[PDB]
Amino acid sequence: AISLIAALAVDRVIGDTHFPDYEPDDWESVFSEFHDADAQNPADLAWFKRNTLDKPVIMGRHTWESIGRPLPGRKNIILSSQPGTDDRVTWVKSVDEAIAACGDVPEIMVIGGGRVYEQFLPKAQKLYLTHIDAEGHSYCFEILERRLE
Ligand SMILES: NC(=O)c1ccc[n+]([C@@H]2O[C@H](COP(=O)([O-])OP(=O)(O)OC[C@H]3O[C@@H](n4cnc5c(N)ncnc54)[C@H](OP(=O)(O)O)[C@@H]3O)[C@@H](O)[C@H]2O)c1
Ligand SMILES: [Cl-]
Repeated sequence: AISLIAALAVDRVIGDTHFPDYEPDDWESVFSEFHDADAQNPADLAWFKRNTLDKPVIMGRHTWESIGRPLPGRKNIILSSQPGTDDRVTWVKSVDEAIAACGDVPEIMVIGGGRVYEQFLPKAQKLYLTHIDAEGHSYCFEILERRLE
């Protein structure tokens, strides 16, 4: 199913480019790991790497341009209305085409940005979240699963 992964600050002001406001009543916390706040804490990246391991990643063009090189050993799927500008990754012109390009896999990872997260959140089954404190440090990694009726 579809999963989102994101890093969220505690007192965030949510506009269009941000991870959406999600309804806590609709999400079950299934894993929570708290840790010491450390500057440039290396575990932040390791968390992303572990959780995206060997899964297709979908991202919007802005996010693609902020990263700039393909995440290795992952099909990298970039959403853009325009023809692609990097032959190392897969380019698609709609959400449906992005899902289609992933094939039959156990899990699809959406890695941002705000416009892309907003379109995929309503179809998502899991969230992988890094919670960030008032001076920009992670303090907790969390996995949530969507609550079904
Ligand atoms: N909290 C987190 O962990 C996290 C993670 C990653 C990124 N981010 C933030 O997200 C920011 C980017 O957010 P963003 O909203 O500006 O951009 P974004 O979602 O990365 O990219 C938006 C671009 O993707 C393409 N796109 C999106 N939906 C589409 C659709 N349905 N059909 C076709 N193309 C589509 C469009 O590209 P064209 O203009 O080419 O048509 C659009 O301009 C970054 O600056 C970063 O700071 C946060
Ligand atoms: Cl939600």
